[PDB]
Amino acid sequence: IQRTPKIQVYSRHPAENGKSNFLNCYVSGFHPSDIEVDLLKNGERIEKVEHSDLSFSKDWSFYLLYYTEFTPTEKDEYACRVNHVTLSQPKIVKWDRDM
Amino acid sequence: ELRAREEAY
Amino acid sequence: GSHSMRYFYTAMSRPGRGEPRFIAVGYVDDTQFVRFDSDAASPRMAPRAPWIEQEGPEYWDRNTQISKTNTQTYRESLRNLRGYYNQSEAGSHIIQRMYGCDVGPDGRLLRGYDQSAYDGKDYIALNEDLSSWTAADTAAQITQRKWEAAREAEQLRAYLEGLCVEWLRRYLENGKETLQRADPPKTHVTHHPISDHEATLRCWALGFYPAEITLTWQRDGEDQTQDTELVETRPAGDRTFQKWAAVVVPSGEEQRYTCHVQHEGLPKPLTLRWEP
Ligand code: NA
Repeated sequence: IQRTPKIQVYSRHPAENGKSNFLNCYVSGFHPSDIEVDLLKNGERIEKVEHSDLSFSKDWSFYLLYYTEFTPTEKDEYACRVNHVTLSQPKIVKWDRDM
Repeated sequence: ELRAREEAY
Repeated sequence: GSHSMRYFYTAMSRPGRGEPRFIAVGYVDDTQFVRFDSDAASPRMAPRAPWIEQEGPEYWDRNTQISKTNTQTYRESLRNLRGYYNQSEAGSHIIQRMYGCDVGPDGRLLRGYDQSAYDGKDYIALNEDLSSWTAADTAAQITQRKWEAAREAEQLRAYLEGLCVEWLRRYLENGKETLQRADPPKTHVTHHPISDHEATLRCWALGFYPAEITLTWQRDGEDQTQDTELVETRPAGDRTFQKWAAVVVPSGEEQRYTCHVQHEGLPKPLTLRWEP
């Protein structure tokens, strides 16, 4: 039995154009643990993204935080792309700047 | 501190 | 108040791609403090919180050796469980284990834990008495019989009542400026129009530690649980956490709605409303 990931895309601090921040993609609720996560800038993969050490929740589902430093601007569009055995094709979740 | 000497399943 | 120490083990087979990977991570409360990964270029127990760095070489060598031994033991266990379920050599399978202790404000053991899963489903768990087992099925009964024959529950109890609480108390003192500090949420309420009929009220909580929090919407003082969208608490990356709760409200009825925030870092619970 397999579980598909939940995905949240968000910044560490409230976003301010021109000021350095961290962009987060938090993937959780999934099983098994193999998963592919990319952070995207205007559709292109960001290089050297870091991630947390694999752990899991009380219901045994896994969670991981993928993150990178970035400086938001008005033009730039950010997203997180996730593939998992439960997904026919990769899921793209856009960074909704205003929330 | 980890638990040592675990028995296999 | 009370505190916890937990270790999380994941062992994953991968036929055709080498031997099963073993990962171990340790937490105090919601703070990770160590990690081990058998796939690392040179596997070692490694610090992940600044207050564990002061432990000496004997500590790091001892926990590294336990983790290296566990890499082998969990490979044995994966072979065994494959057999208990009559599974082929071709599939990838996962054992997960969580164990550790809770202590009260005075440092006394409140409860110990040891629980295991196979392919995401509960497999075997130590009962709260720290002396008997609950097995999920006839395969887990084989492990139970093995562990009953080895008196393994007695070994868990000795660890949980001894080393686990002793080292948790040590960690809590060495990391007291962070582990025993609760950071309150920074809060605000946003308003997102949907149509001429409705708008969304969203209550935000940012930068709090630990992760435990209560965010609720009320309408005329009555909880709106069924109507509230509650996102999963999420890590900010700087040790703190984030969460929001949202409710869809009829236009002009916004002042009937209040957001209530409870968190250990707060002097008193918060009541918030939208401020246009
Ligand atoms: Na897929």
